[PDB]
Amino acid sequence: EIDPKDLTFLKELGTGQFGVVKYGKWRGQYDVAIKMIKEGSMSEDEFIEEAKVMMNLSHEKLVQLYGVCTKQRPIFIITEYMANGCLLNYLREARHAFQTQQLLEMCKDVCEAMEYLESKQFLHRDLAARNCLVNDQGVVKVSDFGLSRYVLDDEYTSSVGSKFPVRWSPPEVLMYSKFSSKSDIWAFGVLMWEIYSLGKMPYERFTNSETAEHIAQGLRLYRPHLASAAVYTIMYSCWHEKADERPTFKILLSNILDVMDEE
Ligand SMILES: Cc1c(NC(=O)c2ccc(N3CCCCC3)cc2)cccc1-c1cn(C)c(=O)c(Nc2ccc(C(=O)N3CCN(C)CC3)cc2)n1
Repeated sequence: EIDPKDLTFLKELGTGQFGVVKYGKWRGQYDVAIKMIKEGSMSEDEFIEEAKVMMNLSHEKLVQLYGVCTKQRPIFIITEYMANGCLLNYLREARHAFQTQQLLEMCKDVCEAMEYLESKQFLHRDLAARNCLVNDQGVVKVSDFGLSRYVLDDEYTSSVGSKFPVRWSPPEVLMYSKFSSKSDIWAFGVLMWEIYSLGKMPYERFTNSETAEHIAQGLRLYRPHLASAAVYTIMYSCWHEKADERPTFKILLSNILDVMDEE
């Protein structure tokens, strides 16, 4: 529990699923981002109880939760500050003119965070470039892991909703609501595709409906130009029709390191 007296709001960073997000200072020294939770957007009591578990989740490649302000409405979620914002927008800026080695490093950053979460049996459920952030040193970190469970918007949580992550979901999620470590694995493969295609929308010429049909037929995303045979094999391995044939994040990390050494 952070005392709100220790927080200074400085600028607005934008709006997400839970409302306004601000940049500020913690104890007059530390850069922070602060979610101001819009009343009605979150299952607040449930979040508050889980907050402890999530505060114990500490990894260099996870956006660090610093604390909460819950003795007030609206409640605050105080986190690490990531100066360069959203990985998706970051990818779409042509000026960065990324080398492929830099692209693979983004993949490795995320894979490292996901391996940690996997070892803690903790699912993200909404892994995508939009939900990764970039700090001042170009380091990519995974944001809002596990927070999907507290969203009240039916357009987001329902498979047929307009905001559901259809293009990042394996067939068994869309057809059966079968969520597992292997559904996070699938989404990671799609994230790799996002990175290597420099922020293109997956299945960019299809609707959400057509995408579901496509992956049910055993068909998959094409190799991004910038991805080698080896890089494509890795992301593709994440998209095996049988969930238990998909790799673990530990195996993926090993494969990424291999490619780094080889290419
Ligand atoms: C994270 C974030 C959001 N989005 C959400 O809050 C949200 C997203 C999904 C969601 N769902 C439900 C739960 C499961 C996942 C899906 C719920 C909430 C909105 C606005 C800012 C930040 C933000 C945060 N943090 C922790 C930051 O550090 C940060 N930093 C920024 C830094 C710079 C910019 C910026 O303005 N630019 C423009 C100039 N460029 C040079 C740099 C980037 C923006 C954000 N922004």
